Amino acid sequence: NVFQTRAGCLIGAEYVNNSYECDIPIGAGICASYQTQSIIAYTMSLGAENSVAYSNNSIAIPTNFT
Amino acid sequence: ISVTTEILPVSMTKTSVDCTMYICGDSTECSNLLLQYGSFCTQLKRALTGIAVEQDKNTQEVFAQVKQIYKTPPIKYFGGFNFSQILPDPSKPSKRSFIEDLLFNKVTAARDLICAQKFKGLTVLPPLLTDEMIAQYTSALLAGTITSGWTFGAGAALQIPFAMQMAYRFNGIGVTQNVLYENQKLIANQFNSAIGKIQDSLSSTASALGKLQDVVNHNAQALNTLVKQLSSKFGAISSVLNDIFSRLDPPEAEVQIDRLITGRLQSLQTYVTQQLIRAAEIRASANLAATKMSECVLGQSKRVDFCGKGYHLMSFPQSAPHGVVFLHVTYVPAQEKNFTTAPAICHDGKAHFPREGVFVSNGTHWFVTQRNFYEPQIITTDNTFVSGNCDVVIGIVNNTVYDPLQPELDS
Amino acid sequence: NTLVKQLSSKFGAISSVLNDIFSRLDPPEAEVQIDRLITGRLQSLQTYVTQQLIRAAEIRASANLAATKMSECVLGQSKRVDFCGKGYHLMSFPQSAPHGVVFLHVTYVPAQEKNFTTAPAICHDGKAHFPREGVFVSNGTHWFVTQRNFYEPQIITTDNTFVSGNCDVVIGIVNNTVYDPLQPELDS
Repeated sequence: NVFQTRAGCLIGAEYVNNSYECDIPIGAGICASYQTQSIIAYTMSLGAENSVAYSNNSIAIPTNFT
Repeated sequence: ISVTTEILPVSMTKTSVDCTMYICGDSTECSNLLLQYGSFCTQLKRALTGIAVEQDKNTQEVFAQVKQIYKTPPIKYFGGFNFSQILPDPSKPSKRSFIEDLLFNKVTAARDLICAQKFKGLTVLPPLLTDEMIAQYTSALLAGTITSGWTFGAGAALQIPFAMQMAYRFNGIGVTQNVLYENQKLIANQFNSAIGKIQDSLSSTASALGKLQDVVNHNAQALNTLVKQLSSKFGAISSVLNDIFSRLDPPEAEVQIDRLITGRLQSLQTYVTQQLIRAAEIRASANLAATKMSECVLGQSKRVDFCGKGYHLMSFPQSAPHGVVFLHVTYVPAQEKNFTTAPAICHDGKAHFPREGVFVSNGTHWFVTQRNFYEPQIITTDNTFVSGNCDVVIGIVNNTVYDPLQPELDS
Repeated sequence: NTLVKQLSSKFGAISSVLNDIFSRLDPPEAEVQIDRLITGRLQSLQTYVTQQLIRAAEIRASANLAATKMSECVLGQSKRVDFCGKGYHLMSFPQSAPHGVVFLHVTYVPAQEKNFTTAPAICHDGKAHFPREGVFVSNGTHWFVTQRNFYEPQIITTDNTFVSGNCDVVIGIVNNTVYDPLQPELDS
């Protein structure tokens, strides 16, 4: 296959629409890995997505330690 | 309440050099002759690759410090503080803020210089992280510090109202919470005015980003001198080698070629050494920036003149071309007044020392007050402790102490 | 290894060894080849020394950082964030390794959080009450005071609260009762 990235042209890798942690950095936010029996090039995932409940009169207090 | 700006460089520009094109051009005879000098280019490639990976390591260490990406809730009330200029703006396609846009715009037929340098074997590689990812990291850090506080730097993010967070920080610097709870509106107005002044200064002044511009200028000057070195004879007949080959016989052409090769190799060596030194300095700056990010943004620092000039309250990060910008919010006293003091109070033949504050007098009476704010109170046994008689301490004075129990005995 | 391998270069001379150069050419002419070889080898060795100096400087910086970490994290307790580990620092231990040190950091991390409703101050008898070293919480029916980093509810009293001003200036104040521990024993 052929793929056009801002770092050039990539031949031999198939582009997928998922996102994983980077294994081999190619550049411009594009990384590559060996998975599935094949080589897949993907876009980096910064991390999990979270939201915090904020209001005038709410607090969170811990009840245990490690 | 004061807001101060700090600028720190983080990374550099990644470069790659092609030996054969730079030295021998498009001549095959020089290409054949070059092999005699051994392995002089694998070392150069290794050094440049090391610098290139070092830059990405620097950026990742500085910015990637949060495991989860947070978002601010749609409601934008934070106790009167605006924050609308430093939070992401969804309208623009870059998902950036006003100050970030100003900072990026601040630092900047015919053929472009980049193409001309590329056509001689000097190329620039792209960084691993785009600007959007750095913006997302900055937004996540801002959301975490606004909503959770410093709890997200040591575990899970626990929500807390902004006013109570400010009260905790005031307690940290050494002032009680009632000051904030009674001057919330004034503090919010001061913060908004300071942010507006920062806006005006950024929009007007164009010389506050010197360090990143100096980095860019140094890189440009190094490339310029490397390119200019190609047009010097080094003691030969001419710089152009085809004329040397055509004009005169091989016996002296070999000497001329050797002179040119030695000169160009020496120039490349000098360039690599200067690049190594500059990269070491940039890495030191990046380490300092990472430490500052971990100490001033994810917590409160007691160190003096580290996270701002004054008493530190908190800080905010923003991105910049090849660098980071810190907005420090700090506390400074004003409108001071003179008073008369004593070290202890001798009452009932016993010495009395304050528990938290200091003793003051306004001319006739005596009070106890906190250190960083004028708030007098009557000297009682609840805010005083006794140790020994009053004939040893130098400078003790006479007064009376109030006991909150005897009034209740008779009433 | 690369310094050793550089010895096979010719640097434009007729051979990579000296004895054959001295055993094939007259003294008037061998000088140019000897000069070329000597200059090349000197340049290689100088480059090696310079790179060694730079690497030594970096190692010195790392050693200074390790010394500071040993001074603060091990011999004492550090309040710096993310310096002696992730979390709240408790203590640390050193161990040795070939050309390096290994630090084991023992730290404290909260877990098992729970939601609560809070107010900044309590209005009682026309006066505002603020916590001393805690925070006000409520479980939907009653009110308590608890420490920040652990759950330990307690009854609001005079001993753990202080008063300043009226209750018509603080935003978010609520009405409740503050228990006086002097009258009940006085009236008994």
